Amino acid sequence: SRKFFVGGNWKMNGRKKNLGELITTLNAAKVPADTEVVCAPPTAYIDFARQKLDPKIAVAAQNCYKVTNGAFTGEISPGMIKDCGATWVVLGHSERRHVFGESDELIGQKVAHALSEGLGVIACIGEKLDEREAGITEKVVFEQTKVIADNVKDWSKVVLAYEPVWAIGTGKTATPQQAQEVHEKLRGWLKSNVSDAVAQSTRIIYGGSVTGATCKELASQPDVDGFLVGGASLKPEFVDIINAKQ
Amino acid sequence: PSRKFFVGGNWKMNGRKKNLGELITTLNAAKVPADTEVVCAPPTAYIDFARQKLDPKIAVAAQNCYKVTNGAFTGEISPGMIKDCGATWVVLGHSERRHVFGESDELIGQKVAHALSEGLGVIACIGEKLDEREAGITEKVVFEQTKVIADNVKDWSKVVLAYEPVWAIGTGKTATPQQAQEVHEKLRGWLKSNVSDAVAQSTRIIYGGSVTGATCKELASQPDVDGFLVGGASLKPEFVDIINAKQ
Repeated sequence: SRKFFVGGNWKMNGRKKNLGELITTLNAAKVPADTEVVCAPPTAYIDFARQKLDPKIAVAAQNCYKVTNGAFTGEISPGMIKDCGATWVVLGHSERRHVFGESDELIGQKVAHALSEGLGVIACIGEKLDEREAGITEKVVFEQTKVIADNVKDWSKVVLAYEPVWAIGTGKTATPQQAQEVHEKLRGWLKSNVSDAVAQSTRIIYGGSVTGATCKELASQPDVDGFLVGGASLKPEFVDIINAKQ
Repeated sequence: PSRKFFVGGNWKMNGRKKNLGELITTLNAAKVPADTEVVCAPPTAYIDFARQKLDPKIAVAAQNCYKVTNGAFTGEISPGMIKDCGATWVVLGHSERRHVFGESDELIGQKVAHALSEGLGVIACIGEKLDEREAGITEKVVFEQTKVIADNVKDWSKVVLAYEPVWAIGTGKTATPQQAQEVHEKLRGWLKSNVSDAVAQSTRIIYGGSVTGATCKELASQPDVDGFLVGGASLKPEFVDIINAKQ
């Protein structure tokens, strides 16, 4: 079976003081046997985070570029991430897609480069509200994953995150059933476009709004393998989410 | 009270902890002239690391930042975060962010206002591309760019302007010292008549074109060139010579 995966995306939040406290809280928490825990601190703090965090928890970067070195001021490479002791990178997040307008082609190139360099990838997909209301969720998510799939050689270091963009700051919450329906179709796509083994072993995590209160019902869905957590990553609520499957 | 000579080294997306520690040991040994301000800009992952190993005589800058203090912008960093790591400068509006990542003038201006309001120094980059120089419209482009920046600066004492001759980077088209001078002079003239005399006489305008240990002396001798924003040469000992360009 698939190891339960819990990622905490800190986004653009925190200073050395309040993050050190957050880290002390996590260091105390007991991590269940079959649970994989990953934190993604702001880029300035990757180094700081890895030095203070217990080796039991992984560190991810929130983004990177697609070559190993070069004239791209303000960017960082997978090699730099590895160099700081991080092992994962989040690629293709909704915020890079829809705020900063990163293209599918570019996300794919980033995926292939980060994997070639030994990093794990959390690859984000999902549809916006205008597209859900038109009835084209399926078309939009599959097209996204084809572009990722076309660039993955070895699926053992890949995690797919579904982000229901249509239900973030819209005043429109997604039900557990609605998450489940999309996770099932994604797994089905992997089954018929890649292979059975890849479909059965690849973890698909839900990156929608999750709280200490909602997490239990979402984690009991058959095709939900864990979480990519936004705002709750910064509170002790995170420790409850880590224990969601018990 | 003439303008302090300003030398910035932009490391861009280069280096690991090993070869940067060595580069840092080299700089730490170098003697910095009395009237010279030295700034290094390490990749974002290494701002912290850089500040801890570098002598307090050298400033650290970030290569970029966003326009609010905290929020849902994954992969971004705020001026508050930069301050927090012991850096005092940020490079905003570099050609690479403008032309590779398509950051707009409106966005660069918003970043400039936020970074200044938070106590940071700003190196603000401007410059025209080749298609635009060949049309004869250098003046129109750089001006219109500087205007967006000026509209967002309250206090010019913490601002440095860098001219990037984009038309002569990977074009096979080197700029002469005289061609640099002619653009620096017009920019200073713009400041004089659109802001003030005091601002024009005291603001440093640095050249962000291709500079080597071999070219730096002739460029530093130009009346309206106040120093450098160095690209590739920042990673070699050639940088120490450039620091001493005015000597």
